[PDB]
Amino acid sequence: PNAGMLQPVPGQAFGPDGPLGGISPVGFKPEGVGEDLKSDPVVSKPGLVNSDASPNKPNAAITDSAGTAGGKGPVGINGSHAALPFGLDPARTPVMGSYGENNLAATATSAWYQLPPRSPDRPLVVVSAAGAIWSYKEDGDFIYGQSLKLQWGVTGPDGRIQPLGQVFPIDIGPQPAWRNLRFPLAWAPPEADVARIVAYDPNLSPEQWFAFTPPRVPVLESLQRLIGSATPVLMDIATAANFPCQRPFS
Amino acid sequence: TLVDAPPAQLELGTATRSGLWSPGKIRIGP
Amino acid sequence: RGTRWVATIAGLIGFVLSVATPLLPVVQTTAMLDWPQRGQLGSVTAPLISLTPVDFTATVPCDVVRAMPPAGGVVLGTAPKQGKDANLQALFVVVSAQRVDVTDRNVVILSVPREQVTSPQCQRIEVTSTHAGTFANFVGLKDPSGAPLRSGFPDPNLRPQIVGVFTDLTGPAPPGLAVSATIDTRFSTRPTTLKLLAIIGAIVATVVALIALWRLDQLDGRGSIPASWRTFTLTDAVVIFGFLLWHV
Repeated sequence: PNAGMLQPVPGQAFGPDGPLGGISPVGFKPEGVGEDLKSDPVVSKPGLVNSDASPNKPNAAITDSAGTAGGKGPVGINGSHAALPFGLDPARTPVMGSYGENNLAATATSAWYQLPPRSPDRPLVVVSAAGAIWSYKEDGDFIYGQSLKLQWGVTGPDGRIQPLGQVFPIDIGPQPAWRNLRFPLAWAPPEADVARIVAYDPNLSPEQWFAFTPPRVPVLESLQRLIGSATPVLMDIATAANFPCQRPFS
Repeated sequence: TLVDAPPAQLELGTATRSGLWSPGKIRIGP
Repeated sequence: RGTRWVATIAGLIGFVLSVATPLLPVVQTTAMLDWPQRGQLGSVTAPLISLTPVDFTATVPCDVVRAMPPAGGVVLGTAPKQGKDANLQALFVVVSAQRVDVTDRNVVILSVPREQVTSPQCQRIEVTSTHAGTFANFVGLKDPSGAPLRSGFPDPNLRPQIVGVFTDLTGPAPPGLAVSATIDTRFSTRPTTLKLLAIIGAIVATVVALIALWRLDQLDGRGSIPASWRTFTLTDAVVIFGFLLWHV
């Protein structure tokens, strides 16, 4: 995921926390990520095939992905000792969050990041994030959290970027763990060649924060070209009739 | 007890209501 | 035919008088609250059982804030500052060393830098909170353009949970300071006389209707102890003993 990474537009004014902060972050700092972001316990359904939970009692289990549950690692380019998921390089990925700030209202708008030209195989803008974030889910419903928006923008004939339009993220993953928030490039107007994040956390509860990371336009490739139907794989019980070319280990 | 605080005086009174009067709903959740 | 009009009128009366009792007046007892108390500016305790009042109103003049130490203090609270979840589900008027701010259940209703309220402009801090409104209205000072520094969140689910009027202050009562809550004593009523009369009338009418129906069922030629209720059996002895033993 270090391919695109959206280098920002040159010739702007930053602070001492890099271009991800903007001009003056009120409550966002590089060392603002919690270090135990596991999950809420998932309760097991009573009768479920291929599950050895007991029928006499209600059961709850806590699982999460690999690398997306906190920890510490090498120092980045802001000075954040945070462990980044999905194989992101700390030497090239700034972080910025508001974790232990339960007295003020956090606020930060990043710099203008330069979008690549339109292409049919790069349809997405992705932002990795943790904590509690607000979004809708395909029904007009909502998930309760804080604000992160990624305004668009268009550059004129000279260096005068006109902003236009803010959008909510598409968010699917577990609540506090790291995940990718998605902004399809079909939401963008035909003239939108820059972007910028708009963060705002006014809630003072100790469990409301989001700790984002800069945007990127990923370079995707099929899973059949990645795995390749010749390497040993461990398909689970559910995901084994849908992948009939990948072979299990002998 | 956390704080040394004596109980309060309650300022009571009476009022004749009806069979359909209500002062509003009860705050049962956010 | 004289005992057929009774079973009609006394049966309709006992219906129109009994389907009309849960609509008649009652006498509610209404409690209030108002700190100070003895004019001594100390904490009190009032653990509401409904966990929430009907209204709430605080005044908090400006001299009280002007005459505080350089440290923060809590000029007015609703739960003790060191409670379990006191910032949540309570209301605070904290005066911290950099700013004054009225808070609520984890939302900042209003906040103003302290060097502005410490000026001859501000006069008081009205913190009313009722159904559909939790505004904060710092009188005096003006929002940069034209507004008189009011707040919002008309959410009706923002009334603070009250267990007292705990404060960080000591001394005689300064003029202007006034809290006032209205306790939800809606279930503690007693019936009027116009409801007791209806209850008594309904019961008397439904007794007379049944008496007339009885007197009417006897136009057949009958009216006005068997051998079963007179015998005693080993089964009865066993059942009585097994009830009396299990009761103990």
